[PDB]
Amino acid sequence: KNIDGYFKIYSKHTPINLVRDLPQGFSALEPLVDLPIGINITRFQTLLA
Amino acid sequence: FNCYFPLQSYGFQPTNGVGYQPYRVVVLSFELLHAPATVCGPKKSTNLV
Repeated sequence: KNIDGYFKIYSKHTPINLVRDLPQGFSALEPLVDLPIGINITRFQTLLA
Repeated sequence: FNCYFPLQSYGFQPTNGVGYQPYRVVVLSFELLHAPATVCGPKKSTNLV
């Protein structure tokens, strides 16, 4: 997300045994980094390998 | 004739007068833009009670 020119990230990593779709459970994400960038972001792209 | 090379070299020798002695100048340009502020002065952090 980007709010008031401050881009924020919330990261959570937990192991799960999954096949397709998603598991059923509750999760609370935690801060990762704060990036006072302040640029307009209208779109994004996922980079793969 | 009527054609010259604009760049000229500064004569530098230790025997030159103090007035013409080379001086290294560092010019700091302070500009406040619409972007957020980062660089700030030092801190204090006095004793705790």
